[PDB]
Amino acid sequence: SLAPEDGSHRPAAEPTPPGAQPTAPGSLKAPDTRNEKLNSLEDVRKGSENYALTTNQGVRIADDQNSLRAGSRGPTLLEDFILREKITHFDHERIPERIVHARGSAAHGYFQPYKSLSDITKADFLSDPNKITPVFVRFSTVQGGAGSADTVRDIRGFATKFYTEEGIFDLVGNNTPIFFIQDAHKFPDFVHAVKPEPHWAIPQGQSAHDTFWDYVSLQPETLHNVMWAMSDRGIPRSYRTMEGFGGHTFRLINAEGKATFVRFHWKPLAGKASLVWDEAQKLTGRDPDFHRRELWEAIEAGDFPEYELGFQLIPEEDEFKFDFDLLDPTKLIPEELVPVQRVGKMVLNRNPDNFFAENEQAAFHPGHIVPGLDFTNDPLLQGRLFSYTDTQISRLGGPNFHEIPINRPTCPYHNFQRDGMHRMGIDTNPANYEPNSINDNWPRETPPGPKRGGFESYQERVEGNKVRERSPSFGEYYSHPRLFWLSQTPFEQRHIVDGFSFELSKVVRPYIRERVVDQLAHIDLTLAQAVAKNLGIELTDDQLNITPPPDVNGLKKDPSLSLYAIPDGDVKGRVVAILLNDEVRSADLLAILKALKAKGVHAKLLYSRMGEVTADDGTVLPIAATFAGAPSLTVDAVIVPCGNIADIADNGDANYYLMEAYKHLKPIALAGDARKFKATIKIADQGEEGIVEADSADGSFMDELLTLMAAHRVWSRIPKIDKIPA
Amino acid sequence: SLAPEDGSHRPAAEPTPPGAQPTAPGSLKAPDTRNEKLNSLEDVRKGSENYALTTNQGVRIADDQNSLRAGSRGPTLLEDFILREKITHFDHERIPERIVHARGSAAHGYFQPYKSLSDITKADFLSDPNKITPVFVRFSTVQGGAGSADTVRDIRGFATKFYTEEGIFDLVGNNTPIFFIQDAHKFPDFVHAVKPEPHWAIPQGQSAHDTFWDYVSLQPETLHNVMWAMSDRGIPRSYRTMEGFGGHTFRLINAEGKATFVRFHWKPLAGKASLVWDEAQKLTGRDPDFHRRELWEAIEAGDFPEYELGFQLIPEEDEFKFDFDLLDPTKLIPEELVPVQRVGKMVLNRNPDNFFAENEQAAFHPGHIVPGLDFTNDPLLQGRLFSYTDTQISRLGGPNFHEIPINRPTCPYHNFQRDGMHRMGIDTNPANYEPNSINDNWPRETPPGPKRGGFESYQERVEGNKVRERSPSFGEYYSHPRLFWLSQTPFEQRHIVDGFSFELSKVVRPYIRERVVDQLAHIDLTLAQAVAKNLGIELTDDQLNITPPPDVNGLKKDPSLSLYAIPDGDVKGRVVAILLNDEVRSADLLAILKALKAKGVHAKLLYSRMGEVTADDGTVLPIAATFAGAPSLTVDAVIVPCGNIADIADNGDANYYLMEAYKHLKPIALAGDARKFKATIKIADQGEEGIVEADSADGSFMDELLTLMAAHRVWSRIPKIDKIPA
Ligand code: HDD
Ligand code: HDD
Repeated sequence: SLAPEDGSHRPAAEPTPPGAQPTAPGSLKAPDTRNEKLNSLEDVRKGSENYALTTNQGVRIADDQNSLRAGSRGPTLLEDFILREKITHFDHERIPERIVHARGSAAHGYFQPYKSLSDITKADFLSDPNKITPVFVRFSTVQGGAGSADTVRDIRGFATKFYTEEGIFDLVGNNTPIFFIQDAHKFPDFVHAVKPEPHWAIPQGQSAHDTFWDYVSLQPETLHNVMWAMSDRGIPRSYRTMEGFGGHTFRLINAEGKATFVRFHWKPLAGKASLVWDEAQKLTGRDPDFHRRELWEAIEAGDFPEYELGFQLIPEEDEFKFDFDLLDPTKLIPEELVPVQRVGKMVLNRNPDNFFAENEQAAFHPGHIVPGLDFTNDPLLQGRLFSYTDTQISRLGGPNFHEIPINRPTCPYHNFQRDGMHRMGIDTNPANYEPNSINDNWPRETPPGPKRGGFESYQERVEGNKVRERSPSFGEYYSHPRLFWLSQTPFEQRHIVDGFSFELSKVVRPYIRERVVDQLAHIDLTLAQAVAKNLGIELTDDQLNITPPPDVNGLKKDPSLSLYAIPDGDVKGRVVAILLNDEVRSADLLAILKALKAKGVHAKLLYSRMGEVTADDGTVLPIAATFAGAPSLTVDAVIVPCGNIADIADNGDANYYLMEAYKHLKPIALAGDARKFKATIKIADQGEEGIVEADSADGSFMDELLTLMAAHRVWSRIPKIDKIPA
Repeated sequence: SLAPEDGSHRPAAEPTPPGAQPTAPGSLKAPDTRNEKLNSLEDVRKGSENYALTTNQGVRIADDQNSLRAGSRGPTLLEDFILREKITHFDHERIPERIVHARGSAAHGYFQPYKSLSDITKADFLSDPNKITPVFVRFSTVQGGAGSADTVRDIRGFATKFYTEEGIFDLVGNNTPIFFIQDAHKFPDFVHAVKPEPHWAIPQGQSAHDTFWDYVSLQPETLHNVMWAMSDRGIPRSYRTMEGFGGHTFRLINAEGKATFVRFHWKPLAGKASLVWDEAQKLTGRDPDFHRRELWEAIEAGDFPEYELGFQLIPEEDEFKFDFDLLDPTKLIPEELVPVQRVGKMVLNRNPDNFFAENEQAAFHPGHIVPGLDFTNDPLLQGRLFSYTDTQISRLGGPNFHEIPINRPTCPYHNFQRDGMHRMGIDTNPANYEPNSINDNWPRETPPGPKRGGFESYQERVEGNKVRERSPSFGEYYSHPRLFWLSQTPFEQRHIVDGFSFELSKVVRPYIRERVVDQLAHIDLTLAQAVAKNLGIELTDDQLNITPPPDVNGLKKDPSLSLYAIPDGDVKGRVVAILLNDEVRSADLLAILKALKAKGVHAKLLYSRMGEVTADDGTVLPIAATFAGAPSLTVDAVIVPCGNIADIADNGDANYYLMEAYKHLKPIALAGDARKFKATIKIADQGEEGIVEADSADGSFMDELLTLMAAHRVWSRIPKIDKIPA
């Protein structure tokens, strides 16, 4: 026995806040969180306690410390099959990572509609509010490898596998409502331009390099998604606080065969929230697993990620009613024109047991649809349907990837397909072909119908010549970027400016920066001028004179495009650093933690060393991390309670803690003598909005703090931060 | 016709300093650099200028912007083979990364021995000082994925492929002289313990988590290499400024049949230099590609990485003359007892053309030896021999990985092996077996001999029973960690204490921190008490009385174990930040640059925006990066010239640049009114060692600054940094 006497090696199997317990495989953490998919995985879950260590062939190992050798200082013998099996498995552990979205973090959960959608779709999983569909959701970045950092500036993926009674439906979306390019044929070109450059494989997790900006400068269709990426959309605070979108127009098909154009949305019930660039970038170094950690910890704490599924619905007769093409995936559908109808809720409530087996091996593919859904001619979606099947043949080693446990349907699957590498299913059917008489033609085709019917494509009319040609209706590149720009708040606009400015400064060939600045002048002159000024570029007369693109169907903005214009901040699951001293006023701390608890806000108690400190009244306070070990980057606000403030007053790390949080626009609260830290961040005696201060941490001081936290960041502080050396 | 008219898209094909030009593929950057291996790759190099865009079957493509569809808004057609070939290739770009050492950066070079070593080895590549051997060297971290960050704390790999006239020899070493474990059977245990934990795949690039320290606390044999990893050896400044070691005892075999034991060494001719922890961590965020970029840029500049091959040589009859077992890979051979004999020089002087083709596909394996070398019974080496062949079968797709161009021998290779996936060689031999008469038994066996002879193993005596048993002579864990500790300077000991303290503070289960502290108590009490204090742990009276381990063969220390005890700095290839203002005194700048050029030191000119500023006298100064864009982390020293200081005096970023460099112990030089910045880093009027100051940059402001850079960092500043909030 190697475990400690007191059992402190094993985390409690009950929900606990971030950092109170060691994290654990989801079935050991939350053994009674069940869904039909989790239950069906029980046939392959393997335990460990009380079992003998064995080879893979079931032979018990006596000595797992030593190779077999001739003499105890002799050569290793070829007949050591225990060593070789163990080393062979190790030698072959890795499989190819995903071509794109290789970095991702996943969890199990469930979906339930708010109401029957049978009027617009025959999809069985939307037929009844009491129908619960298990899901497995993987969130991801796009550019970086599986080992890259989470808080990069990038698009994020948001892929949901629905295990429905009528097939797996995979909704494979991103956190912006469009993509960079129009036609799938260009996907390898765009992806090669953004990925590490081929001679030296730099940079990882970054669009901030010559080839990306070269491609963008030569392909103005990219400008819309580039605006999204350069805004704070590209740096979410958490996968829980970002939107999701299918990107493409798909179709719903009802029992009568009527088709309705649909775009899919996921609305985060924790609201929208993003980092600021300096904080995100520094966070890639301080914790490159920050989002992966934050997701896994939210679920272990019972702060389940929740999203509302939304449909923007457009009748078939309305295909041509907008001044952009519905099938152009570089164009969004403003919610002011077509509202998002809220259709159901998805809740992510259990982490995987084994990351490699369930997350790394999961296969999501937008061609995985079910009766009641169909495709459109969107030329980016069309070519996707080829790729997500093809790519699995090397990534997951052959065509039986659907037999990998996480990928298996929970509903029946039977057909005449046979063999392939690592074939699991042993078919007993005398027939492997149809039509057959020898098994009475089973399994049999099923006619399309209102429920449990076979899949039939919507009989869309196709008229034209075989051509490699972009639709003329796709040839407008500037008006959606502008609509997005005009819908941002002024501080969101300034961060977009800073995102282009920072990125372009890392482009080595100056003519690329100039060409990009030209494209910005086609979108908005104020934007183009602001970025030009940060690059030392002067706009020419021609450029000052470029007529702005037209409004989108008469819209001069749509506030649903902003992260922050319409407040939807939720503090549950956020985190505050509390900076301790060696004699904390226990009364400040009691009230603080009580008020945070009431709102579901977590706390990490921080000090200049590990172990514990003792409060004025003798309460022993355990330390979660040092100031340097858990930087302000990792929290949403900072409180400094009263006590022996002299203990920390001269600590560089504790002062810097506050400077960093201040620079990144986080709320700061200072009680009693903690107000002496106002000097480090240059706050006037009379105080400032976003700095909470009081003689003690009374009820009012906490309400003020928690109000600021609901608004996420103190945007009004931005003009004070450039004087601050941090 | 998309290139700019002025040709500025194309990097100058001649040596230029970091940042002056875009980087490029080696064969375009340095077309005149050659060696035998680079010449032999010529048949697979593919050009591009003036060629048509084609399919892989050579069919010219007319439209590479669109898929083939029925009507320009219609569905994509299955008959578009140009689209499917291009997506198919993209879909299968990725191959499995290396189980360990997945993150690495590589270059071509050559090796030449100083003199014939024929008296001690018949290895052809060591036989003649005129004999030049091409090499390809890949440096790496160990734990993180291929997309993880460079400046992590980790062991580093240093692998060299020698393309000799008698076979490929791979010398597959690391940057410390030992390993964590004794027997290869445990390799998957240790590697699993250090790698991201299996439920959630966290943390990347870091040993700072519970499973690593649980294994260490249960396996004291690990403590030697842990000491190294926790010292500044764990965070080198550059692959150019670290040592390399083969780790194991191997044999040399001369023409007479005499065996001599040998341990391999690489000495960096640029000297030994490491980062400090806070700087290394933050740098994984600001530039996760910093070592890869630095290596590529040094070679493009002509600062070729150079290393001296050295041997520690022990006669067979001295096998048992030490306090430790020569075969135990957790033990080092102190240079005090067995000096390193210099053998030859290696220069890395060309970057690859394609990172994937040459770096990612390169296969190094220490079983690749040549006649004149042989193995020993080291039980970690012994097991390695199995792994590096086996692992290539999945990583590189089959047994023909030696035909991938980078892996090919430059010397003849002929045998009776056939077939296998992606077989390139087309064999014309009528025979595929021997003995044969039908091809007169060719290719033929060759007897061993003084040169050009067949491989024969040295006839070592083996005697004992078939056992899975550790040699008792390996059962001593603490003496080498202690010898390591006592050989370090007091500031190096401080950094070791801080590395244990930081990592252990991230271990969630406290009993594990306590168990590790109990292990440090067996090594050295001062070390153990200093880590304990940082962790709030108190040593027991029993722990305080642990007798220290014996010295190693009479040694109370060995200064060759310290990075810094014996100065060996070299400033060539280092970089200085120069913080500009809008009216720079140009006499200061001429003097600065002239002095830096004279020592081969680079400079990057930084401002608050990109573009240019104009000096007092109309000299236009191009700006390389912004203060935020190229942080102090990325440079070795900072110089602030005189001019309009009021321009930058209240710029937060400019002040913080100096505070960050100050904290990280970098030399800082201030001229004239730039002395105003002394207030931000809290320097007294009369000055301090490590801050160079004067009315103007002369003559001997530059000699002082450069003397400080030669010493690398200002260690004496350490007591001052805790105060500073940065
Ligand atoms: C034809 C090329 C192509 C096209 C144009 C796109 N994708 Fe894709 N995508 C792939 C080809 C691909 C892929 C190579 O097939 C991936 C990588 C590995 C895999 O399993 O699928 C993938 C992965 C992938 C993932 C990760 C799924 C996972 O977590 O495993 C997401 C979320 C998206 N894609 C989303 C999108 C969106 C929203 C797109 C446009 C609206 C888009 N992709 C266009
Ligand atoms: C028995 C397993 C085993 C053991 C005990 C070791 N290695 Fe290893 N090593 C492997 C099994 C392995 C490997 C799985 O075979 C790798 C990864 C994939 C590859 O091509 O080789 C590898 C890669 C690898 C690399 C990277 C090569 C490259 O750049 O591609 C280096 C530098 C080392 N190792 C160095 C060492 C050192 C100095 C060791 C002890 C002194 C050591 N390894 C012990």
